[PDB]
Amino acid sequence: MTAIANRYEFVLLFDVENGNPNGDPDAGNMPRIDPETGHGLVTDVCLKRKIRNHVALTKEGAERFNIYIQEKAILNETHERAYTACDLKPEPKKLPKKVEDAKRVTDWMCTNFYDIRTFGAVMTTEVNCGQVRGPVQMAFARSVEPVVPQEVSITRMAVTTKAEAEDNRTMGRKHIVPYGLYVAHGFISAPLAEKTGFSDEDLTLFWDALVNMFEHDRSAARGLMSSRKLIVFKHQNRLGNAPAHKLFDLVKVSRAEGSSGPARSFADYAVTVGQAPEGVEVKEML
Amino acid sequence: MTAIANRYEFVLLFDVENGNPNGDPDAGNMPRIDPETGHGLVTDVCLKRKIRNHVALTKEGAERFNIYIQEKAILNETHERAYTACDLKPEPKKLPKKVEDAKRVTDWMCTNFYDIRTFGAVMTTEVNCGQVRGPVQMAFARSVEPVVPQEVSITRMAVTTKAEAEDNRTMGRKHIVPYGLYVAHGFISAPLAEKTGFSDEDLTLFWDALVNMFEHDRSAARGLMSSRKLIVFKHQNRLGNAPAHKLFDLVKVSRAEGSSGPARSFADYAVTVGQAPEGVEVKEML
Amino acid sequence: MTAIANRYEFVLLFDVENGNPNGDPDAGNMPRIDPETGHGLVTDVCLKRKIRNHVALTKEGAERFNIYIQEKAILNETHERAYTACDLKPEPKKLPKKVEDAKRVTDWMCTNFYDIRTFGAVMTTEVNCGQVRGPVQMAFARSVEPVVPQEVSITRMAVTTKAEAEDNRTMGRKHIVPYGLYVAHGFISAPLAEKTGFSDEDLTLFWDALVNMFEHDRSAARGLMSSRKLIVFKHQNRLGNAPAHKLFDLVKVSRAEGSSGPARSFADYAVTVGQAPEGVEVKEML
Amino acid sequence: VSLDPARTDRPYLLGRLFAVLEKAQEDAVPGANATIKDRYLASASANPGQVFHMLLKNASNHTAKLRKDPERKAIHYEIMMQEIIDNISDFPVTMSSDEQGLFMIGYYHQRKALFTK
Amino acid sequence: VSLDPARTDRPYLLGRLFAVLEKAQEDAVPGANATIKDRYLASASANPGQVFHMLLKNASNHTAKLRKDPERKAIHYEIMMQEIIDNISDFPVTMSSDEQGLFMIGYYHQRKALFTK
Repeated sequence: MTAIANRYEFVLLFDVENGNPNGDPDAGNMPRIDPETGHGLVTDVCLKRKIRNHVALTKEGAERFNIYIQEKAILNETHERAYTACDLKPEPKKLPKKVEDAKRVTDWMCTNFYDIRTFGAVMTTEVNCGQVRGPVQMAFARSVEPVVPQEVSITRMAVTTKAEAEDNRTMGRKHIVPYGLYVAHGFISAPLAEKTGFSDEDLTLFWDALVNMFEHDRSAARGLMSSRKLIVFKHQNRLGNAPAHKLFDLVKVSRAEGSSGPARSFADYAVTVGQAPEGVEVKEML
Repeated sequence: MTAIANRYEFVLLFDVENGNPNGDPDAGNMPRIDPETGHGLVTDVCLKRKIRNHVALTKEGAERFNIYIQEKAILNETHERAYTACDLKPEPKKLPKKVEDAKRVTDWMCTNFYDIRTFGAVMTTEVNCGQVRGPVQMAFARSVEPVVPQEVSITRMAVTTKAEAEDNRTMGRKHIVPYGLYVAHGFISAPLAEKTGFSDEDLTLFWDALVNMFEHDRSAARGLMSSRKLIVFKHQNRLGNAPAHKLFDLVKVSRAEGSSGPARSFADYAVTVGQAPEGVEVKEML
Repeated sequence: MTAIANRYEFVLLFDVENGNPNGDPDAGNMPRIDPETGHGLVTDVCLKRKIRNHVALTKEGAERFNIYIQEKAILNETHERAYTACDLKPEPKKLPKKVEDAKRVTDWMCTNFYDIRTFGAVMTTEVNCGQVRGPVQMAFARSVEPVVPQEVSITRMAVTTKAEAEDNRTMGRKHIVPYGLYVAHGFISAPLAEKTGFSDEDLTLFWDALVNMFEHDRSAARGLMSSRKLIVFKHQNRLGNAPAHKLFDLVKVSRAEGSSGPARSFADYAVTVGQAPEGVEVKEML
Repeated sequence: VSLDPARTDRPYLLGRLFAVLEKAQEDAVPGANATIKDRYLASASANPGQVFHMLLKNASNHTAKLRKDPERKAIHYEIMMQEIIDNISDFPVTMSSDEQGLFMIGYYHQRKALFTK
Repeated sequence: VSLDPARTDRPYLLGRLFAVLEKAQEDAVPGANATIKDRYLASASANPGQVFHMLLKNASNHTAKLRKDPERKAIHYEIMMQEIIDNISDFPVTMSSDEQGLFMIGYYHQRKALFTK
C-alpha cells in the first residue's frame, strides 16, 4: 500500500434547505447549534458516516474497501476475523505478546477495511486489535451565520396501537432548518498515511465521496442537502509549507451584494478564494 | 556541543476551535478548567508531549535526537543501554559509587536524548541514572477568558460484543471547547543548559517545534488547534536583566474593537507587545 | 570584623501561579496549608534554600562565599577541614578544651561559609565545631487569603519496568496552587552579625538574593513564582528603636477594587506602606 | 431547616433559579442523556452572568412548549423564575468560592421543594 | 445501626455528605489510585466553605456517569445529598477542633451505612 506523498487541507461547503442536517440526541432531536451564538453544527462523525455510506454504495464490499463500522455488525467478531487471518490465538484482553504479531493484526485490519485505513479506529476491545490514528481528520461543520431551527407539528391519520382514549389523531413533529450554509475543515497527513497505507486511489475515492456525499442520503428528515464548493490545498512536500489556519483563511464567505434578508439560497452568499503561498497548490474540485 | 549563552523567556499564544485541547482524566474527559473561575487549562506536560512528538517526527530519530519518553518504551531498558555504553555494571536502585562514573552515565543519556537534554528527567528507578532539571521549563497554559465546554452526545451504528440487547445502537459523548485562546509562559536558563549541553541548535529546533507544534497532532477530538503568536525575550546576560513577570506583562491580550459576544475566532482579540527593558531583546518568532 | 551597624526588619511579598511553592513531605506532596483556616504556608527553610542556591549560582564558590549545606555533602568531612585548617585534632564528640581554639574553628566556619555566617548552623556532631545562631532569621511565609490546592491527574505514555497489562499504563499526579500571595517577615540582628562577621557586602548580596530568588528556581512543579515587594526597615541604632510587630503592621495588603471572584493576579491586591516611626528608616525601592 | 423562600441572598437565588430551570428543561424535553445540570452546573456557579443569559433565553421556549400542551405545573415555573429574577438585582460576572457553595446549597434546597407533590 | 439520620449537626451532616460523595466517586471510577478523601480531606475540614462546591460538581459528574447504565443505583446518592443538604443553611467558613472531630465521626458513620448489603 503505497501511501500518499503530500500533506493536504480542504474546506467543504455544503448547505441544507428545509431539513435537519444533524439531529441532537439531547435536545429532543433538534438540529445541533452552538447555544451561545446560534450557529448550526454538524459533527464530524455525521460526515464520516456519510462518506462511509458512499464508499459502501460505490464499491459494494470490494476486497480492499470493506467498511468496519456497519449497521449490522459486531466488532469483536470482526476482530476475530483478523486474528484468524493471522493464524494467531486471541488472548482474552491484550494484544499479541510479540510486536510483529500485533503489527500484522493491525495491518490486516487497515488493509481490508477502507474506513479504518482512512479515519482510524479504536479496536482495543475484548478481542484487542490495537488502534489507528486516522490519517484523514475532519472538524465540526459550523454554519456561516446563525440558523433558526423550526419545529413543525404533524398529525398521523392512523393509530399505532389500540387505545381506550380513542379519535387519537396523534401529534408528531419534525425539526427543520429553513436554510444554512456550513463550512467543514479537514486535514490529511502523509506521515499517518504511511503508517496506514492510505494511497492515492483512496484519496481520489475520498474526494469523490465528498463531492457526491449527500446525493444518496435523501430521507424524510433531511431536505435538499448538497455540497457547493470543495477547495483542496496540496503541500509540495511530506510536511507543511504553511499553517493550516492560514490556508483556511484564504476561503472567505460573505453575503452576496444586495442580499439583505435572511439567507434562503446559496445565491445569497459569495465565496472567494485567495492566492495560496508559493509552496501550496490550490485545486477547486467543485 | 556548546551550551546557550543567554537567558530566554517566551510567551506562546494558541487557541482551539470546537475541540478538546486537553482532557481531564478525573472529570470524565472534559477539558481541564479552573473550577473556581472557569478558565481553561492545558498542562505543561501536554505541550511538552507535543514538542517531543514534533521533534521525533522531524528528526526521524537521528543521532543525538532520540526521545526518551516514547510510546510503549521500557525506560529501564534505556537505563541499561546507558550503563552498557559507559561499560558500568548497574547496581540495583543505586548510582555508581564513583561520582565520575555517575556523571558519565547521566551525561550519556543527557547527550543522546533530546528531551532529557531539554526538559530533564527523573531516572532514579531500579536501574538508577540520576536526574536532570533541564534548561527549558513551561507553566500551565491558561485561557484568557472563561471557556464553557459543551458536551456533544453521539450515537454508534454498531455494538462491540454480542448480548441480549446487542446490530444495535450505542451512545457516546464528545467534549469540545467552542473556542478558547490560551497563553503559555516558558523559561530557558543558561546555567542548566551548560549543565546539560542544550545548545543553539537545540534552541532553534525548540522554536521550530513551538511554531509547528499543532500542525501534526490532528485527531477526531482535538478539533482545530493553531499557534498564533510567539514572543521571545532574549537577555544579554547569562543570568538576566529583568524579572520574568515584567516581561510577560509586556504582552497584553484584550478583546478587539466591536467584539461583544463570546469569542469565537482569533479576530476577536487584539494582542500588543510593549517595549522591552534596556538589557532585553524582544523578537516575534510568529 | 566589620559587621553591620544597624538593626533591620523586612517584609517580602511573593506569589505563585499554577505551581507548588512548597510541598508537604508527610501529606503526599500537597502544598502546606494552615489546617484550620486554609491559608498557604511556606517554611523558612525553603526560602533560605532558595537564597543559598542564588548565592551559589552568583558567586560560584568564590573565597568566603561557600555554601555549607551544599548538596549531598557530608558535613563531618567539612568539619574536619576546619579542624585541619586550625592545626587541631578533633575529639570524638567535644570542642577543643581551650576556649580560644574552640572559637577559632567556629570562626573559620563562619568566615569561609556564607550561609553559616548568615543563617547560622548546628555543627555539634562527631566532629564538633560548635553552634552559630545566625544574624538573619525568617518566619514562615503565610498567604494573604486562603488557597485551594488542586490535584491534577497526569498520564505517561511510557512504562518503567514491565506493565501490569503486559488501557492506561500510568497515572501520575501534580499539585498546584491556582494563585496565592505570600508575605514573609524577617529580621537581621546587629549583635549577632558582630559575632559572625556578617558585613555590609553580605547584606547587599542578601537583598539581591531576596529580589532574585525565584528567577533561577524554575522547574516543572514550581510554576511561575516571583518577588513583588520588598520593604526594608533600617533602624538608626544597633539595638533598634521600634518593635518589629509595629513595623510589620505598616505594610497593609488588601483586596483591590477588583474584589470580584477569586484572586488570580497580583493586580487583584493593593499594597500600601505607612509612615515609619521617628528613629526608623523605610526603604521600599526594592 | 429546609428551603427558605425569603433568603434573598443572590447566590442562593441563583441556585434556586438554576434548579427551577433544570426542572423546566426536564419537563419540556424528556429523555436527554445530559441534563442542563450535567452540562452547565459548573459554568453557572463560576460565571453566572454569561450562561444564565443563555439558559434563560432557552427556558422561555421551554415553558412555551409546556403551555402549548394541556398540562400546567408551566405557569408555576414561569412565576417562580420571574420572582427569583426580580429578587436578583443583577447577574454577577464572577462569584467567589463561598458564594458558589451558597449557590449549591440554594440549588439543592430548591431541588428538594420541586420534588415534593 | 449507629448512624443517626435525625441528628442534624452541621459538622455531622457535612461528614455524611463527604462520605456519600466519596462513595459516588468510588462507584463511578473503580480502581482509582486515590479516593476523594485522600485528595480533599485536609482542604475540606480546613476551609469547608470554598471546597464543598467543587466536591459537589465532581459528585454530580460521578452520578451522571452512574445514571447511564443499569448499574445505576445515582438516584440513591442524589437523594442522599439532597436530603443532607436540606438541613444545611450555610457552609461554615471554619470549624473548631471538636467540630472537625464530629465531622470525622459523621463521615465514618455514613461510610459504614453505605457498605451495608
